Amino acid sequence: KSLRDMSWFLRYTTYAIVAGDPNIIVVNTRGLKEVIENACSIDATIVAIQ
Amino acid sequence: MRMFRITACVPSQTRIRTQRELQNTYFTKLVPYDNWFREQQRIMKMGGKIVKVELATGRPGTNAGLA
Amino acid sequence: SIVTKSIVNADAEARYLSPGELDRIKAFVTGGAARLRIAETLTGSRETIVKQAGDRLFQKRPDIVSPGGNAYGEEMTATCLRDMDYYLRLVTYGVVSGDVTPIEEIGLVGVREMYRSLGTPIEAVAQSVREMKEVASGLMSSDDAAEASAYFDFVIGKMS
Amino acid sequence: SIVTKSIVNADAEARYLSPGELDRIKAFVTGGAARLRIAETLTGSRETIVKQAGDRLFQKRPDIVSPGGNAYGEEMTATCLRDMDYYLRLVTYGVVSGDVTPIEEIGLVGVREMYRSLGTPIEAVAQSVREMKEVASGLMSSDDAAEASAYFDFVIGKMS
Amino acid sequence: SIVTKSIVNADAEARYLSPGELDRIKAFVTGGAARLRIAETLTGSRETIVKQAGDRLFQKRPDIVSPGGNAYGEEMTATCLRDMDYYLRLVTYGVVSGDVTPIEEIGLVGVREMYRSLGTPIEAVAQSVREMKEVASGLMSSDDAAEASAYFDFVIGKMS
Amino acid sequence: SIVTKSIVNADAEARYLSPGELDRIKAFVTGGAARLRIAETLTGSRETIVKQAGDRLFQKRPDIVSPGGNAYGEEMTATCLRDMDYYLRLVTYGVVSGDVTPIEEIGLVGVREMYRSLGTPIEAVAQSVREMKEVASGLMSSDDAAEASAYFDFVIGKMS
Amino acid sequence: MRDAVTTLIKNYDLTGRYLDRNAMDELKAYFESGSARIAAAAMINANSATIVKRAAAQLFEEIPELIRPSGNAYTTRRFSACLRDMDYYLRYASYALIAADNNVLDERVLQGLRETYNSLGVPIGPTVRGIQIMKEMIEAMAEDSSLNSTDFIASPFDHMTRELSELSV
Amino acid sequence: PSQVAFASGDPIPQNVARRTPGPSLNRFKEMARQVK
Amino acid sequence: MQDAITAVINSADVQGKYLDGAAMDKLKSYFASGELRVRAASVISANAATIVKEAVAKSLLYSDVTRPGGNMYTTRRYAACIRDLDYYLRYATYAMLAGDASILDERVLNGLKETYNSLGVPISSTVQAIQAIKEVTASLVGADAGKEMGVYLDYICSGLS
Amino acid sequence: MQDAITAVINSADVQGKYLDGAAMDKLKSYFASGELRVRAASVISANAATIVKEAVAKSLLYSDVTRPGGNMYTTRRYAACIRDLDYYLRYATYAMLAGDASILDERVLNGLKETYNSLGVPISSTVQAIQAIKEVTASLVGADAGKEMGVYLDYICSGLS
Amino acid sequence: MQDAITAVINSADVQGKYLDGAAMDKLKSYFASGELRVRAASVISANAATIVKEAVAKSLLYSDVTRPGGNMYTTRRYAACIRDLDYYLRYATYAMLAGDASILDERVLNGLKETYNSLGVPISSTVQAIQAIKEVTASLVGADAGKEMGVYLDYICSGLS
Amino acid sequence: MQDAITAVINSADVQGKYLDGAAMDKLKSYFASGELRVRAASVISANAATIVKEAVAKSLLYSDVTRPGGNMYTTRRYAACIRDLDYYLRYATYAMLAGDASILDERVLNGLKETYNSLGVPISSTVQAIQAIKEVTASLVGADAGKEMGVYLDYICSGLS
Ligand SMILES: *[C@@H](C)[C@H]1/C(=C/c2[nH]c(/C=C3N=C(/C=C4\NC(=O)C(CC)=C4C)C(C)=C\3CCC(=O)O)c(CCC(=O)O)c2C)NC(=O)[C@@H]1C
Ligand SMILES: *[C@@H](C)[C@H]1/C(=C/c2[nH]c(/C=C3N=C(/C=C4\NC(=O)C(CC)=C4C)C(C)=C\3CCC(=O)O)c(CCC(=O)O)c2C)NC(=O)[C@@H]1C
Ligand SMILES: *[C@H](C)[C@H]1/C(=C/c2[nH]c(/C=C3N=C(/C=C4\NC(=O)C(CC)=C4C)C(C)=C\3CCC(=O)O)c(CCC(=O)O)c2C)NC(=O)[C@@H]1C
Ligand SMILES: *[C@H](C)[C@H]1/C(=C/c2[nH]c(/C=C3N=C(/C=C4\NC(=O)C(CC)=C4C)C(C)=C\3CCC(=O)O)c(CCC(=O)O)c2C)NC(=O)[C@@H]1C
Ligand SMILES: *[C@H](C)[C@H]1/C(=C/c2[nH]c(/C=C3N=C(/C=C4\NC(=O)C(CC)=C4C)C(C)=C\3CCC(=O)O)c(CCC(=O)O)c2C)NC(=O)[C@@H]1C
Ligand SMILES: *[C@H](C)[C@H]1/C(=C/c2[nH]c(/C=C3N=C(/C=C4\NC(=O)C(CC)=C4C)C(C)=C\3CCC(=O)O)c(CCC(=O)O)c2C)NC(=O)[C@@H]1C
Ligand SMILES: *[C@H](C)[C@H]1/C(=C/c2[nH]c(/C=C3N=C(/C=C4\NC(=O)C(CC)=C4C)C(C)=C\3CCC(=O)O)c(CCC(=O)O)c2C)NC(=O)[C@@H]1C
Ligand SMILES: *[C@H](C)[C@H]1/C(=C/c2[nH]c(/C=C3N=C(/C=C4\NC(=O)C(CC)=C4C)C(C)=C\3CCC(=O)O)c(CCC(=O)O)c2C)NC(=O)[C@@H]1C
Ligand SMILES: *[C@H](C)[C@H]1/C(=C/c2[nH]c(/C=C3N=C(/C=C4\NC(=O)C(CC)=C4C)C(C)=C\3CCC(=O)O)c(CCC(=O)O)c2C)NC(=O)[C@@H]1C
Repeated sequence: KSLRDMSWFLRYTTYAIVAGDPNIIVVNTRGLKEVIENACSIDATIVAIQ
Repeated sequence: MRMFRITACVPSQTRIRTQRELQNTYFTKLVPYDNWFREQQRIMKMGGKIVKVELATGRPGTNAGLA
Repeated sequence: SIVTKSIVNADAEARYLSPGELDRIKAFVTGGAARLRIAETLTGSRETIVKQAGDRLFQKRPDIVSPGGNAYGEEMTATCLRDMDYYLRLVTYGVVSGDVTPIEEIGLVGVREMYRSLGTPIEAVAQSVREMKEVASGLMSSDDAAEASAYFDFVIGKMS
Repeated sequence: SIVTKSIVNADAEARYLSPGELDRIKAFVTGGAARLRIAETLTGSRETIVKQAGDRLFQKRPDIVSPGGNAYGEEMTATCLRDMDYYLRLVTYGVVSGDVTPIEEIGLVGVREMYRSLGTPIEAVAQSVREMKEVASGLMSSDDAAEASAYFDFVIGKMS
Repeated sequence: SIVTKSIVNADAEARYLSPGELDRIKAFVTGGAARLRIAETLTGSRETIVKQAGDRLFQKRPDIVSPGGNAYGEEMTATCLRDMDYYLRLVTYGVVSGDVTPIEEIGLVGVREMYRSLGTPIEAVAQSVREMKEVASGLMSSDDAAEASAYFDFVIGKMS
Repeated sequence: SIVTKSIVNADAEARYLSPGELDRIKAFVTGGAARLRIAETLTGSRETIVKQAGDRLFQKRPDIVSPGGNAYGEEMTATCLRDMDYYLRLVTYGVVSGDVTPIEEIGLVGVREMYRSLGTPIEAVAQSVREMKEVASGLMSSDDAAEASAYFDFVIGKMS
Repeated sequence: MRDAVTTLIKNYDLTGRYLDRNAMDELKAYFESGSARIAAAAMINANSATIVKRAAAQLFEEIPELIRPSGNAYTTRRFSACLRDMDYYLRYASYALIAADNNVLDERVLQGLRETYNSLGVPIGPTVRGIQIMKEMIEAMAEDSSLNSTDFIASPFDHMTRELSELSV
Repeated sequence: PSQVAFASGDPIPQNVARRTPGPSLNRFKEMARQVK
Repeated sequence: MQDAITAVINSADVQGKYLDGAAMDKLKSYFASGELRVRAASVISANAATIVKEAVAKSLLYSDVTRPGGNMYTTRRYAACIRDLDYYLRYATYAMLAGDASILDERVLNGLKETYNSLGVPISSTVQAIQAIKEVTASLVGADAGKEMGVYLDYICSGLS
Repeated sequence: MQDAITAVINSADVQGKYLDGAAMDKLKSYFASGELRVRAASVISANAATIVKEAVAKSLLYSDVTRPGGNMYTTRRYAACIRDLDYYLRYATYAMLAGDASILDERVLNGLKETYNSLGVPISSTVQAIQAIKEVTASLVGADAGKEMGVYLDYICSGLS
Repeated sequence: MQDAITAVINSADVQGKYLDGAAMDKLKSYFASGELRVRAASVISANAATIVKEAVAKSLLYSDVTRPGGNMYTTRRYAACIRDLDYYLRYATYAMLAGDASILDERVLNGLKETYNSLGVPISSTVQAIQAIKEVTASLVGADAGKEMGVYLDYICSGLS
Repeated sequence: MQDAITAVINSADVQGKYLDGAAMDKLKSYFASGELRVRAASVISANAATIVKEAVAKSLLYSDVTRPGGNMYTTRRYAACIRDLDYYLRYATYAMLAGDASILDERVLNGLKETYNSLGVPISSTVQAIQAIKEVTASLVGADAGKEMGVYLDYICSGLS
């Protein structure tokens, strides 16, 4: 799940680069913290995308 | 198409029909080849006795051109 | 034939032959020389087409030639090649008739439940007729290969 | 047209187009230029055929323009030539379409009831259409007129 | 179920249920505990019946797992075994219901044109359900294997 | 009902049921036995309540039953007693439901327009319901009489 | 919107009947079951977020293609919409548990549900599987807790699956 | 100029793959692996 | 149509899994009720015409409906009303045997209101006739099986509503 | 229906072989004759009604056949004979286009001699009508085309006679 | 229905005039485009079942539609969906041959939206199926024929939506 | 709605993979055509009254549609037809610059057939108006931009027909 989330983050980053609008990133990352923090480390995600 | 000249008699089993029923009791007919199987099965599950059947049109052993 | 279909259509409508189908009979009766050229080419070269098409079918789908398949053994592969000879003969009958009614009245009606009973995959039969069509089109002239391949891929479409 | 007739037949048998009907559509597509030339000549000269065939009709059947006739009168002869122009336009439509179903749909279904209500002799209208095909055959080249007279022939067969 | 089938027949004849089918519904609700015992038998043996039946199918027809086959590959064999579990579930539903309607409304009507799109051999799926029948009779008791074999044989008859 | 009002009030602001609504529904459930007793004695004495209240109504308002009145005649008198029985049945429905919305939905929307079309004095219908209230309140305990007279006075307020 | 009392009153009003002993027995049974219905609804009031979260965490493992690409629960927007749908279903199931009648489910859940789900491509089978997962969780939690009557819990979810589900046989 | 023709030009075909069995058939994939 | 058994099989089939324990409990409940359902169906199937006779005598006879000007006046309309009450009794017996009202939803209530409105059939009078059928059937068979019949008879009434 | 082309195909199929040169020569003969067949069919369709009317007018009109006491007296019998002659002309045109008389043997010569013997239709008068039709078509469509039309015409005349 | 030729003829007949120059130009355009349409129809008639096969494998297999509870779970539902795809492909071939989408209005799109709405059929899933049909057809049939088939299948999708 | 970029990203998202080999080609073709498509939009938006003027003058004026008894007789109907042609030109510009006809599907073709069949607007005359639009735009903007507008204008024409 973590590996496909990382590859999916990079995939949607490239898709937003192509689209020219970060709206896809905003929609698909705005509410993600509460669902992802139950079984995955939120600081590890921050350092990962960093 | 090749046709069947058939002759059969079908009796009534359920009702005593008070109208004239000889023409649809005993009849000689011309049925098509593709409909002959279902026509024979229809009258033969109905319960009639077929007395005669021939090929009115066409020839036996026709590989092509029977239509 | 095309003339047979025109006659039975005019008889079913209870009328004389229409101008369009009369012109079709005239153009077919002029182009019959080219149609018989396609016919004599196919009859002269019939054996190499079915041999190459059977070999290409066998390498494409080896489950037929595999044990447990529909044609296991040399006599059953020869029976499959004989069926391909029958289909090529029906294609020649179609291109000399100018219409697909000989292929209907010999080798198209009931063929699905025929190969259902035999256990033969009719999609693999369609693949065999595709191989026959492409080897024949590679062999003979392209302007005539289009006319032959129209009847070939009608046979393919009815197989599939 | 012939395309619509072939599509209707293929839908009636719930199948795709047979290669014979594909060949008939292909040949109609290739040979439509001659039909366009025929229709162009007819619409260019469309008053001349009606003029000469109306003259020949009033010669051969003067009972039509005799008193007590259907087309007795100036306005009645005008409506006569109007019907001739209608049938000429329908013949141009049929020549363009390559099949006679537009002629049948516009001016050959119910024509008997229409002219029976109008009191018009249907065999005399057939004579007028035959004289139109005579004038058109005189006006056109031999093969083009021989091809274009068959739509007139279907009109003659339906009306007489 | 048997109740729905009896009500459908009585409604088709426009009558009430006769004491015969009333006695069969009586016998059915008495034997409900038994037919549920075959139901939990097949539910517990879900991952085993189709395991041995798929093994016997693959050793009997190696063209299925051969290259070019319908079920070549790990993914296609997994889909095949999913179809095995689907049909075993349908046979479980049938022996639960006491009538073949829950079998035939889900997995038997249109199955031929369902599998001709996928190229799946109908006789091979029939042989698969045969091996399901023998494995179920192998690890299930005799007379209840005869009752389950009735519905298995209905699957065989409607499929092949 | 009270359950319906609480669920509707929760659902309008899109949340689950509040503790206040749970306490209200609990009070409704605990008072259900007393409400069922009130409805039971009303439907047990439904004939004598209508009889005595109709007698008191026709003594207090002879104009509605004198000739020229709306209810003059035995058929119209029986229809008036039927209307009184209808409203007593709706009162029992409201007593069961714990609120006034069945009486409102069945017999108190458009009642003024209906009785204006009928020509009936709506104040005399309200007097009839008031006599039903007095007769029914004389047939129960004091708290039960007050609880039923709440729904009765709702009908009084809707009629006048 | 109708509860059990309202639908019994409507059924008797249609025939124009006073409430007889059978109607009194039905209302009596509803009134003694009402305490258990209140207890079950107050139970699922507390745990509702955990119920919908574990329902998603079971449904997306029974059918894992919902969270793979080309599944309808792929993105987190679709994930939050699906969890909001499950919260809707649990809220109206609480309403039907209180009302003891499924007319609230019919009127406010099911009358356009196939229309919306076919319009937006939303599957119905995984949805009713999530309904039954929620039903099994509430039944297990009621069996674990001190609930004397647990038979009525399965009724609104089974009604929702029967109404929404495509007719197989 | 003639690079206006995006839609009116020759279309670029996409590479669209056939759908495969998914993770709901992991049990049957393991079953087929032990079948081999 | 769906009975309880086909409803359980449908609910499991659209999930794609086998019957779990709750399905077994529902089936055993239906098999427990099946004895009473078969006995009640046998009694109704025997005394089918007597129930319709008693209900027509109770609710429809000697009224304005069967008087001239009413819709049960003409004897073809009387025989049609008898046939309709036999329809309701037979399909209510079917729904009792199935334990579900899907048969009534599919063949009985399918446009019955539109049919009766186009014919001019009195909805209130036929609802009272079905009520008389319910009372006569509950008197004939018993409290529990009469209540079971009355559930589907009231379902037919509420479909007519 | 059997034509020249389908006759070639069937004569190949009875032994199962392909098309040889012997079957090729008659097919080339049919392809050579087909243009004349289409031209003759176009002329016959152009004058289909007038041939029948003119042959009827100069063959049997004002005679004992159409006189009272004759078979063709009544307007119904007259219209039946006109329909029969139009059918003979159209089906002989079909045979001329197809290149074989199997269409005549399969559609016209199927139980017609016994029908005419039962109905008392004059065989000699139908022979004279067929000969009048044949000579009018031979005068109209040409010498060789008229003779090839008359081959099928006197074949069906001998079949009906 | 009508093709491009009959559309021009019907427009000129409604106007009441002969074929002018622009009508001749449109006819010449259709006669220019006819050969590609004929060979495209031959290709699609060759690959009729296979286009449907790879399209449904491209879009709908191993998805929620074919999973239990979806609208393509049972075999009769799968057969009906394959039947619908065959209907759409055949009528799109007919519209491609005619050069007009009138047959899609007359035969297909006249009541199919209400039919699918009554049936519960997911029109989004059918739209994705017809997009897969577009892709597989344009893969096999070429470029301009792919454009024509895509236009008519997008017309079918627009009628569905 | 969606455009070519959204279609590419949606297809790659359904696949779950990146923009590997042909999505990049479609995007670079779109961005290569984009500046000239914007220039064509500038020309059309600047001259937009002239295109509908020459289109109505070329195709629909001096006809049965504009004379009494026609669907463009009254001034309200004429101004509505002018506004409809402006709608067609503007939404064709929208689809031409988006690179996808989804805007035409969701805001034009969703209800155009039903509003024209309810109103009585001649479909063939509307098609001729849009054809006059597409040749006027091809003359006024260029051959390549004329074809890039004309594919969407012919999509609207196919939606009409
Ligand atoms: C003198 C009046 C001015 C003049 C007129 C002029 N008009 C046109 C063209 C048209 N005008 C109309 C108007 C109507 N048709 C109706 O049915 C009604 C309501 C009753 C109106 C108002 C129409 C339809 C046309 C088009 C012709 C057609 O029938 O299709 C023109 C021609 C312009 C052109 O470019 O063709 C002219 C010249 N012009 C003036 O300058 C005078 C002030
Ligand atoms: C020339 C184009 C033809 C013509 C047209 C005509 N149109 C109308 C009126 C309407 N057109 C529409 C259509 C749309 N509205 C939208 O918002 C959109 C998408 C952006 C479209 C496509 C509608 C809704 C109407 C009715 C109300 C309105 O004016 O918008 C009319 C008038 C009908 C009447 O009798 O009033 C006409 C005449 N008619 C022709 O003959 C030309 C072929
Ligand atoms: C009674 C005088 C003798 C006799 C009777 C008998 N009849 C039948 C059955 C049939 N009778 C007919 C006759 C006719 N149908 C018509 O339409 C007409 C003209 C109006 C006539 C004369 C027919 C067709 C039947 C077949 C059945 C039917 O009803 O259509 C039977 C046989 C009944 C059966 O098949 O089981 C018998 C025995 N036999 C005698 O011994 C009496 C002296
Ligand atoms: C295994 C015994 C044989 C085999 C099977 C096989 N099947 C498929 C694909 C499908 N089969 C079905 C059939 C059903 N789905 C149902 O829900 C039911 C009833 C409960 C049935 C009968 C379906 C729908 C598919 C499509 C896959 C999907 O579910 O979306 C395949 C795969 C073919 C492919 O192209 O992927 C295979 C291999 N093949 C054999 O040779 C064995 C004899
Ligand atoms: C922990 C370091 C990593 C991690 C693991 C993880 N992921 C999930 C499940 C989900 N991940 C997502 C994420 C996304 N939604 C989007 O729209 C996008 C692109 C912008 C992403 C990346 C979602 C929605 C889920 C839930 C769906 C599912 O169940 O798979 C889990 C499971 C959570 C749980 O079991 O409660 C875990 C443990 N996620 C990270 O970002 C780190 C890389
Ligand atoms: C007298 C010759 C016999 C007889 C009669 C009898 N009839 C009834 C009851 C009813 N009969 C009818 C019939 C009709 N209604 C119509 O409109 C017409 C045609 C114009 C007919 C023939 C009806 C409707 C009834 C029901 C009465 C009602 O209006 O509700 C009875 C009463 C049976 C009962 O149980 O009440 C009787 C006694 N009985 C005989 O023995 C004579 C042979
Ligand atoms: C006079 C009112 C109209 C008219 C007459 C006309 N008649 C004929 C010739 C024939 N008419 C018939 C029809 C009949 N057969 C019958 O049995 C009966 C009575 C029941 C009739 C009316 C027949 C058979 C002939 C042919 C005569 C024969 O015996 O062969 C003609 C000659 C046609 C020709 O081409 O020579 C004519 C002119 N014509 C009119 O204009 C008057 C309105
Ligand atoms: C005309 C040359 C001479 C002649 C003809 C005549 N024919 C009939 C009536 C019928 N003839 C047939 C036979 C056919 N059926 C077919 O399908 C075909 C073409 C393949 C034929 C030829 C039929 C069915 C009839 C109708 C039978 C009936 O009477 O209902 C008649 C009428 C006989 C009568 O009794 O009415 C006549 C007179 N006889 C002559 O004298 C003309 C010279
Ligand atoms: C396949 C793309 C998707 C889909 C299809 C589906 N359709 C049905 C059932 C029917 N579809 C029709 C439609 C038509 N009527 C026509 O006249 C024509 C041709 C012009 C069509 C295409 C009809 C009438 C039916 C009803 C047939 C019937 O009564 O069985 C089903 C079956 C649903 C069922 O049987 O309950 C299905 C599954 N649905 C999908 O999910 C696929 C994505």
